[PDB]
Amino acid sequence: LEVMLVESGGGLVKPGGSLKLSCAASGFTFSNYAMSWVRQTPEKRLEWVALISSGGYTYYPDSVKGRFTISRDKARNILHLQMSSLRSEDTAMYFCARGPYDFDDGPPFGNWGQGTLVTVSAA
Amino acid sequence: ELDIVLTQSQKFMSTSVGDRVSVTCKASQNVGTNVAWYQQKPGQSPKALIYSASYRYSGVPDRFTGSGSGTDFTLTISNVQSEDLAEYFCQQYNSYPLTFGAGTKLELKT
Amino acid sequence: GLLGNRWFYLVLAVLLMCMISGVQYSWTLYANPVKDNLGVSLAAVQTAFTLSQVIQAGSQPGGGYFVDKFGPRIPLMFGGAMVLAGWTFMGMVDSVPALYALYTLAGAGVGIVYGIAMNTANRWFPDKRGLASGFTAAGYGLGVLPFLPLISSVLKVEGVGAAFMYTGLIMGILIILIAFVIRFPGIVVTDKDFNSGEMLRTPQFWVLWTAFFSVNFGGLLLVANSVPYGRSLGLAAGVLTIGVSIQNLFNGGCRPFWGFVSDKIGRYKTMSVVFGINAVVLALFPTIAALGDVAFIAMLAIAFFTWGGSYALFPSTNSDIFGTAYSARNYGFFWAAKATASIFGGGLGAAIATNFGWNTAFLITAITSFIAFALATFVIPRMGRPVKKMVKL
Repeated sequence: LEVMLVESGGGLVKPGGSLKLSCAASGFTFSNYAMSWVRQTPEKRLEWVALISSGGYTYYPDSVKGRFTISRDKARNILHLQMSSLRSEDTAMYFCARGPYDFDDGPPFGNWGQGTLVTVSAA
Repeated sequence: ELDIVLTQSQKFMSTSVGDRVSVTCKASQNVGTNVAWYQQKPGQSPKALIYSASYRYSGVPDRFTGSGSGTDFTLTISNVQSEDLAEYFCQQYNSYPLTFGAGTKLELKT
Repeated sequence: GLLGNRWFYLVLAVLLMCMISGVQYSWTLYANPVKDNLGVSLAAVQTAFTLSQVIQAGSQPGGGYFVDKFGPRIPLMFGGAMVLAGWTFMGMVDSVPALYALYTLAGAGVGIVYGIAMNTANRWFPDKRGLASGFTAAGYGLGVLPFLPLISSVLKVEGVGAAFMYTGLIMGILIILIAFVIRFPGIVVTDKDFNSGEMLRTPQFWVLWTAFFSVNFGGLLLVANSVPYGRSLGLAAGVLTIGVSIQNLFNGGCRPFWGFVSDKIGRYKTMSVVFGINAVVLALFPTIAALGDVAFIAMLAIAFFTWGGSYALFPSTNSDIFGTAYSARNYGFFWAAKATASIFGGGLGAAIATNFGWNTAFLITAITSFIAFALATFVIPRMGRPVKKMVKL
């Protein structure tokens, strides 16, 4: 019944590198729902990063398009966010949220997970 | 510019328990009624409050209401409680890219 | 605006259609608030709507009988009073069976008034039956669109009972006031004028009936699955609102156009062309709509344009084939097809989509449209004129 979203894969990584964030989903199928990755800046500013739809079509904003790739595994209900060419701006905490139901009207981020932190700096 | 920008005038707002507050969201472009309101408590991820700029979910208290259209939106918290103090953002999903507001933090008057 | 001018009565029929469109096309707004006072969503309010749609299959034939016999005045008065007494108190009932009864009363009144408006349009324009039928069907399609936000505001602020009360009173009063005015051009039974029972003996009636039923069946799933498929693609919400508006606008506006086209060429050729294009468009809809927002909106517009024309093609065909004198009863028997289609359309579109894929669902809709196309092209033209068997004194 209850919807569960578990973010993982966050780390402390040097810029210009790769990383893979995983979102374990429970209580719903990836088919009839859309999923999104949204990160929050350490200055508490939110930037929508990626959104994969019911059919598998992906949308990215021009600021972070091309570098990041959002995908999913329907068999294991895992939302994957592949990160590459990390920049100083990419330091943020990423959350995975489920969008509207295919036959229902709603916002692109209905329920949010705990969130995982990705930091790429001089540290 | 092509990207739409939502501006919340009040970066910081001070209130008291039991009063009426309104967080305003002004859009650079017309987004109709495809606007949502989220509440981020300091230690947790954002929780969905308002969808379609007028509709709240089941389990969202009757204190929060949403109104407006076009470029002007308002989230009204009537009979504000202690737990209500948190950060509120407005997000438009009328067209890509999806954008968020600056953020309004609600704290008690010093 | 004098009495005797054909266009005055055409305008009055369009007004009646716009006044009775509220029962069918305002239901989405009232569904959730009415449910909130009552039990399960999917059961109570949706079964009430289904009963209101099904009752038309018996409502419109009897109203058409009384119209063909005693003119349209008294039957239109009765239908308006029924819509009034049903729709006004749907917000003040405390039991689910009372909601069922009142919604059935309102739906029966709506069916009667729809039949009356269609018969008035067909009688006052025997030379432009397609065009008048299309204008009336468009009025029934586009009736509530201007005041949908207003009634939404009334529901949000003043409540559900107040909104039901206002809408029911307005509809009933306006229909009854129109009932005082409308009249027919003038019973004389002719060789080509068929009785309803006599019509129920010809194979042409049943071929047209199966074509109309298949069209309505496919249309239910087309409307149910079109916009949610656009949401499943990931399109923006504004694109989806534009798509909804385009669906409504084209489903309305295609009807007078297709009526005029049928007038210029013929009923069967126009039916074949329209249904074939609709079948092809529905078969190609999932693939083409993926191309983006523009392709999605274009496919929606073309599909609904090619689907909506039946509600204008079939009434004129009925008037041409089974006689004008008894036409009101016969078109109610044709309306029984759309009433029957609503029995299954409750959750069938979503069920088929989520079970066997969007592509197969739209393929099934295209197969329904193709059944209609094949009946229009290969089956019905070869039969010729109806035979009028088993006539009784």
